[PDB]
Amino acid sequence: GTHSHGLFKKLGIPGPTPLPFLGNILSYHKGFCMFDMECHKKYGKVWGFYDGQQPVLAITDPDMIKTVLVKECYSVFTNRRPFGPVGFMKSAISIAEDEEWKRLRSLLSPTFTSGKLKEMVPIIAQYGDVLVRNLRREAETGKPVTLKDVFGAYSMDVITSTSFGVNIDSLNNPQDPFVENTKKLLDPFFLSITVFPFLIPILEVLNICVFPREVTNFLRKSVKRMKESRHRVDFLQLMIDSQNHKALSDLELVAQSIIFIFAGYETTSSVLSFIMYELATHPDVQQKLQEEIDAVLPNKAPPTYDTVLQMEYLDMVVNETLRLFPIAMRLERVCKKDVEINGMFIPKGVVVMIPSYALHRDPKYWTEPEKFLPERFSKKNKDNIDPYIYTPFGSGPRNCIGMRFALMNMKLALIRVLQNFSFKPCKETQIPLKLSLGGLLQPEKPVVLKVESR
Amino acid sequence: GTHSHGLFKKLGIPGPTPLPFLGNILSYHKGFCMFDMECHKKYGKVWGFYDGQQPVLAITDPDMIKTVLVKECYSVFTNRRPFGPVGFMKSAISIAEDEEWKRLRSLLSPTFTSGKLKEMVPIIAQYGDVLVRNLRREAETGKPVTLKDVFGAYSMDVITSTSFGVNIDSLNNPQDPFVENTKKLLDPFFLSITVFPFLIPILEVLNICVFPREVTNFLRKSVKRMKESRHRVDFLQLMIDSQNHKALSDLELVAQSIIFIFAGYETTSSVLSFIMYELATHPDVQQKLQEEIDAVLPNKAPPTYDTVLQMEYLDMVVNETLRLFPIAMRLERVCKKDVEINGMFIPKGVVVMIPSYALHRDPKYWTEPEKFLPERFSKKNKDNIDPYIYTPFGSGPRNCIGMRFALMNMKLALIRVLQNFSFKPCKETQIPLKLSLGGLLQPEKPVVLKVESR
Ligand code: HEM
Ligand code: HEM
Repeated sequence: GTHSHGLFKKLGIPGPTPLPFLGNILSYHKGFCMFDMECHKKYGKVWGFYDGQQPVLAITDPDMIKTVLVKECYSVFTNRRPFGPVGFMKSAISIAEDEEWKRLRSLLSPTFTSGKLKEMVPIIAQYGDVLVRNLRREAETGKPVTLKDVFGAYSMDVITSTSFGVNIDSLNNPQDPFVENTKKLLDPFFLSITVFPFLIPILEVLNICVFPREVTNFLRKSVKRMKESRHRVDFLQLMIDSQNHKALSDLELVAQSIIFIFAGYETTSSVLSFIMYELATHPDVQQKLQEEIDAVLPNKAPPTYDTVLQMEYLDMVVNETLRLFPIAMRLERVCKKDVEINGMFIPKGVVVMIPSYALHRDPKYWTEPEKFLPERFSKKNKDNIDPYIYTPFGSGPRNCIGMRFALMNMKLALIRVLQNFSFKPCKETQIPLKLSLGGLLQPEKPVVLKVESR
Repeated sequence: GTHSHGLFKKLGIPGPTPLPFLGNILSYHKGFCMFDMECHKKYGKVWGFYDGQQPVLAITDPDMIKTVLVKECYSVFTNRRPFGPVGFMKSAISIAEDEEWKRLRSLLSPTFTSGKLKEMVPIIAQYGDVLVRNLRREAETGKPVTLKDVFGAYSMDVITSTSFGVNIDSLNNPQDPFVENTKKLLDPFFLSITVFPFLIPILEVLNICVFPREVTNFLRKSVKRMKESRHRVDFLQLMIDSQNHKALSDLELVAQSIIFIFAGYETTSSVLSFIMYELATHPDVQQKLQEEIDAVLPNKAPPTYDTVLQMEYLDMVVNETLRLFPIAMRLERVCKKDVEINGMFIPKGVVVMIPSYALHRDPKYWTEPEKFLPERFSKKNKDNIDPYIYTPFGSGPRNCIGMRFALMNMKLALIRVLQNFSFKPCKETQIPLKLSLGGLLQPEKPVVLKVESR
């Protein structure tokens, strides 16, 4: 009942009063983010609450954040909170724990170097052209456009060709066998889990594998097919070459490819939607970005790896968007052993949590946090931003391994789209933007905007 | 179903074919010991089987046994198999794991030194006299005696005064408040657990604490009472003094005292019964032991610590009994990480098992294993006994911490009993002795013998 609910009272840590069995989960009615900001505003730098019986400790002090994410990663704060009915996804790098995660991180780290990324941009760029070609049609109809569907088809085009070498236009090919199987995904089951964490083992024995055994065996056979028939430059080849610590197994290969698919579709499509909202509701910013793009890329020259990393205002626009909308919302680590960090006893089993969304909007570090102002990230003001307040990709050894790939993928899309189109709010546009009430950082209403052709 | 049942086939390890869900548990119909001997006789030095979905690897090679118990204890084979609905018993030394066990083992190790044991023998000896005084009555009735009840009352007399300083004659005081609460214990639930290990978490959330919340709070209040009112020489005082790593908590104190109670009652009473059976069915041995006792202890002098450790034939009789009847039956360790030991890959999560009972009766190391022959442990033949075949108290850092205390407690009882009585088989005596068909090493029928007075 209230088994471990006396933990934060005994340590003298403040926080909302938990209910028996439920803990503080009813306080999620306003959203993960609004709960984090309220607890921040009403308790200060550190507070605690309970996801059911699971005690969660929020910290907002930069030095303590650095200690948890960097200084004591391998020793105390190595793993994230487990775990829904896992299946074979236990071998996924973002799921793996302790030395198995360390093994996977080192086997996959060379795959995300700038050298391998630079070799992926000619393929990624090919679907930027496909993107504008499908945008040209939906724009000439002369009526608002749902960016979630055009960026979604784009994001899937990129991940299918970067993960396996499958080159298909998703929007105009409604059902390639690969496209549909990848679209087979995916509340309130997620809150049932945190309040019934003891029922997770039962889902394993019931053969209730979270992923459909059809799509799972489809990818596992698609990969082993691909393995057989096989100078390719996709994530699969980069992982097959690393098989010739201890090399990756074939099932471990499927697990990582599944992760990248999940990693790319939700994030990049949603962040591209947030950027286009901000660009459309701040026309002066949209114009300055297009003027910069036309400068480095004359007469709509194709963007390359080197020309992308040269665009400073583009990087300022991406970073300021990722401040207002950090899609991960939270950072989490489990405390492996009793530790004292920066004058504070953290007992074993506690989940330490960094409220990224709340920190990106705290008036202590940001002037007028609610306004979209790219000038915060100019070279002049970039220096006074604490890299442990602003953590859109986490930090430390377990930060986002695909950060460079995601920034490069989104910028290549933004450049090609802004070279050809302008974006204005229409009447269906939700202004101001409201965030979804659920447990994901996405717009409450799908972003709809006017698209004109240059 | 057969989720992990393909493990030993993939590694080329032999063993009985498992059934879906059940594994090899139906093969326990003859007993843990008969299953171990059959698998030993039918597979050689190493085999495997499944307790439900849990793979168990048996090993019988002495070098491999030394590597698992001693050489790689801290690194690979530190913990035992978990765990029924545990409750606060997670802080018990025999339940604790990894560094928490190491902490408890070092805090409790000084309590079991020979110095502290030597200070406990005047108290232990007091109830040896109480033992014969209750044996004198049940013998003068002139009819067979159930040793389980006289050794049981003796064993409880010893553990109550050694763990807390409570000095009561249990047999003639049917219900002292302490005696009854300790007697509140304790199939087929145990086999349900191994075939439904995923239902163990549900027993925790249902507040189904394995131990009655009445006796649990009784001891916890009995100890905290004892703590308050308090030159005493019991296990509690030795643990209270150690509170003045990090010192033991009050609830940790209750957890260890509960363990010693469980450790002493079942074992010592049952081993004393086995010894008296063997003494009664081998009168020549019983006479030679009494002749030795009368030599070192003239005219029935009281046994002391130094006079006990001087008796060689007594130690030979105890050791030969513990060979035929090793009450722990098995030794078990969980493999923490992938390891290679003595030319063999042991994957993570496997339970490595030493079949002590089967090794103590293997014709490879023992001539005529089924016969009770104390001469195997004479100084002449003691040298050629491998300390990893004969493991009545385990071995390595996690062996029986109370071995010296148990040997001293049983010998003090044997000496005082043999100074006064002789033991012959009666008609109710089960000859030959049969072992219980369940999952405990105890006689199938209670041992009943004739008792005469010297
Ligand atoms: C806008 C896009 C993205 C954002 C904002 C983002 C952000 C994040 C964040 C905040 C974390 C947690 C880091 C931590 O806990 O400290 C993370 C982890 C991770 N991300 Fe991303 N991510 C993005 C896209 C991607 C992509 C495209 C990939 C791969 C193709 C990827 C792969 C991963 C992996 C594997 C991890 C876990 C690494 C580990 O546990 O060792 N992410 N990401
Ligand atoms: C005839 C009597 C006894 C026998 C044959 C016996 C045998 C054993 C065996 C075989 C083990 C397992 C060792 C291993 O896994 O390697 C063990 C463990 C243990 N025994 Fe005993 N035992 C006896 C009595 C006692 C008594 C009287 C106590 C305490 C008062 C005790 C306390 C313990 C503890 C605490 C452990 C676990 C130690 C740890 O996990 O670190 N035992 N015993």
